[PDB]
Amino acid sequence: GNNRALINDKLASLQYNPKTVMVFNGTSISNIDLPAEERFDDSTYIVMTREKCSYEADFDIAVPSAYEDVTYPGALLVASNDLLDGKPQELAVDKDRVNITVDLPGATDISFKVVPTFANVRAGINDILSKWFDSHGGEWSLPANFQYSSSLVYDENELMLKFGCDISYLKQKLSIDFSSTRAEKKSVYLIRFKQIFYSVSAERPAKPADIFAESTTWEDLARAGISEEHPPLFVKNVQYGRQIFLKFESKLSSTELETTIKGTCSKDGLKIDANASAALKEKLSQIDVSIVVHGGSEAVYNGLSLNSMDDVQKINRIIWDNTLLSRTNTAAPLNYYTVFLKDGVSAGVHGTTEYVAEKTERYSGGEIRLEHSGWYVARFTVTWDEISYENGLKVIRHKGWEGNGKDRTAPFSTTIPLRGNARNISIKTEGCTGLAWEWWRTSGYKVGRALVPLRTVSIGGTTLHQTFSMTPAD
Amino acid sequence: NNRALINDKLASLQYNPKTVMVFNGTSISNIDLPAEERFDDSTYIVMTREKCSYEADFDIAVPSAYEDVTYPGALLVASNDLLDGKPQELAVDKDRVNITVDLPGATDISFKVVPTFANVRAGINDILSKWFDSHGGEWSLPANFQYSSSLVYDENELMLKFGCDISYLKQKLSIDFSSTRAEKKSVYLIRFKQIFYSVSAERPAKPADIFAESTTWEDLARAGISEEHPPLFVKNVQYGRQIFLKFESKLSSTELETTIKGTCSKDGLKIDANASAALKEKLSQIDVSIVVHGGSEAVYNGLSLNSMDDVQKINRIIWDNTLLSRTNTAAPLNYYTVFLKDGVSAGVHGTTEYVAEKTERYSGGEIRLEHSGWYVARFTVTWDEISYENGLKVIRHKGWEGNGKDRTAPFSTTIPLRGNARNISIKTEGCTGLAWEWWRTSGYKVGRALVPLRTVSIGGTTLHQTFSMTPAD
Repeated sequence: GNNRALINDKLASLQYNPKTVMVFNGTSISNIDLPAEERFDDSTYIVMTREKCSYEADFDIAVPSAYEDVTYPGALLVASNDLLDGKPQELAVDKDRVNITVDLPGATDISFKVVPTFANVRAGINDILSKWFDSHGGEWSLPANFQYSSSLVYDENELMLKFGCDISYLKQKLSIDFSSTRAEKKSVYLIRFKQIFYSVSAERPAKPADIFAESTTWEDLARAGISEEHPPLFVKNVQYGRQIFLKFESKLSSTELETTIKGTCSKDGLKIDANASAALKEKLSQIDVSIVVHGGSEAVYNGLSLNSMDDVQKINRIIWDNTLLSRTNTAAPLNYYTVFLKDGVSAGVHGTTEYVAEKTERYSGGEIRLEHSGWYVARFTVTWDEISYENGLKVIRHKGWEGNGKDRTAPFSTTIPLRGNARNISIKTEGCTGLAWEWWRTSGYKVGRALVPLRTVSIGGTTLHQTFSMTPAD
Repeated sequence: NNRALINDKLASLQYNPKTVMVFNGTSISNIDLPAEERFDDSTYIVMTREKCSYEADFDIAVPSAYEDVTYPGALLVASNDLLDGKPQELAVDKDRVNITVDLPGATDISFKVVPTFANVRAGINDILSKWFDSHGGEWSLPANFQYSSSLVYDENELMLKFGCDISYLKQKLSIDFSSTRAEKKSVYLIRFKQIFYSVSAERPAKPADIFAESTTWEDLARAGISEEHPPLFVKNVQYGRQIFLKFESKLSSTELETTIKGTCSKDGLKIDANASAALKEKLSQIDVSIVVHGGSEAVYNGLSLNSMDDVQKINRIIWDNTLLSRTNTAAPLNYYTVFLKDGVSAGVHGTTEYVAEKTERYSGGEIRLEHSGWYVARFTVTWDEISYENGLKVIRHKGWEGNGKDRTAPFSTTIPLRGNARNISIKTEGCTGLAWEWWRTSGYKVGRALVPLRTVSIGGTTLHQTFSMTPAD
């Protein structure tokens, strides 16, 4: 009982700041040279603007695939930045008994006391699990009820921070490599469906040293890594369940990828249907789908397409599968929560990471049709502004139709084609009355109109009754 | 004999036409301009700045006080100072030119006299009293009408969009943009212009014909003539009336433009008597100045837009004297020049840089949660909160304090959010009492906008959970 009393004193005297001992490290971008850029796709004008952003959120710690046997409820760890990177460092010493509590929904919480070891905690969990589904028939079922998350992802750090997942696992299965992806002109959108089936918690002993066997000494802890820079931690809680990831990769722009997916996919699945779209499909055809399913079932799929109605229904089925939880069909560990052993303060961290958001806007070209059928001489004036980005400067050039002011007779009809960089259209029509005190009469003067696909201005009538109609009548 | 020699001096007087007069635009430094934010009260305001430039043809206005030297058939020394409203008179003695008055509907009636401010003015008005006498009409329609409007950043943007005389407007409207920008005021300008008639002059083929036989080449070098400063001929002058309306405000550029564009048109100002209280308080922050340049001049300061009598007064100023009459003198507006030697246009293209200021306003809002059903529910509300700090758009994920907590009916509460909240998601769950399916999701809405009021109502029973959201979407 003398060794524990030394561990308590050395623990209580171990001075460290809970907030700064582990720290998320995100991407930094350090450069303001993000000028707008432009191009044309025939009459279509495509402007791409870039903005530096950072995303801030509580960092959820995934249970790594390769360290499940070290992150079980009641495990001990040495705090280390390498825990945030998916490599938690076991604190391997002998321990005394701890209360482990399984929280299953609709059931009263059953607990059991054992020395926290992977084999002991696992057996205890699987026993309580046996009694629960050995009491719902053989072993039974849980319908899909998912938390939903979606986002474009710039790099591995935005991914980890928004989705709280094990990058290492997801890199294996979904084949995520952002150097290859940006080297091509590809963007990535990611959806996650997440369902927690049950949780398992562990109570930290009032006096912390009580977690150790009586034989363990302070000197064993220091040899394993413990110190003020690496205080000990206690796995307070692990969640178990099922997780589905959908990765959408495209050469389309970020903005067009996000818009296409946001309109065809949601928390309800994929509602993509036939007879109300046609260029949507040539977009969709450019989107490669990958899927990984983890917990319950285990599956990965690659090479699916959203044109096919039967790929869409295969996806929705994967998503809305009921899971038959049993001894032969387990749940996967998803996230775990650590507390500092010294006092029981959380070791959850905040994370920040910077990224470059790219916004693409497409502005379609258009036409102005002028038609004169009136019994008089008429002139048309058409002007507009043309937008250009030349280095980091929005250049605005006033322009004019070559025919402005010229006299026009009898049946006259022309089309003025405009590209998507034209704004601020002004149109004026005048008809010569033939009478000296009112020689030119203005039948229409529309300024500041927008470029629409087809604008038609018709004048007709006679010298003293001049008609004007514009379509659309903006 | 001086004609032989003056004519050959303009042999190949070395100058490029396009280079001898060049528009001097504003240039902006390329120091970074970061987004700026502030809050009024729960309303969130983001201000962004973009460096721009505007290019167009530069219409040269007739400067007040240089009308004596920019009449048709007058002679000028070329020079960057002309673009700035100080054209340099070339005062030598001149022969006779054919000057042609162009009245709308009239035959082009010409006369040949010695180019002089007094000569052409008398010659034009003599032609005017003749066209008026041969008409029972007191009034005729102008040859042309033009309506323009824009925000203005500095004097150069103003000169280029409007082809105005900067100096006349600076004095009459007391414009100064270094003071205006300091006080955080924005400026919207509108112009109405009527050209009643033009008055052109034909340039003789043998250019020297324009000088009396007594003037020599040395009388001209003494007037300032060079290769750097070739001679100009005022070929055509437009006469009429012009009015400027200057709208000045502590409102933002975006909001000033949007308010004026919606209450002004080529027909004048329209304010609906049934105006929203929001719209009326913005109009109450707009001060209106007016400069009228015609046969009569006038300047108005401190007009307002807050009553229909204020709007009437302004529309009456705009449309007063917009028809040519015997009693309603036209005034010179714009003038066009050729190089005396060969006759090509001395007209220049212009470019100027400015900083455009785009302001967006994001009102606050509430989410009301209501629970009426016969079961235990929990709500989950999250959003992102936007900030601009340094040059960084910062997005902080936030959650309602009450998330995940069991709620028993009746429950009601309100979550207030300010306008930097975006991307709202709301999840409502109900406990069925069945171990199979303990928790059932009854509504899950993500990526929603912050509206002034979003109501989420849940009711029903454990196995029939009802859900309504208003606005649905």
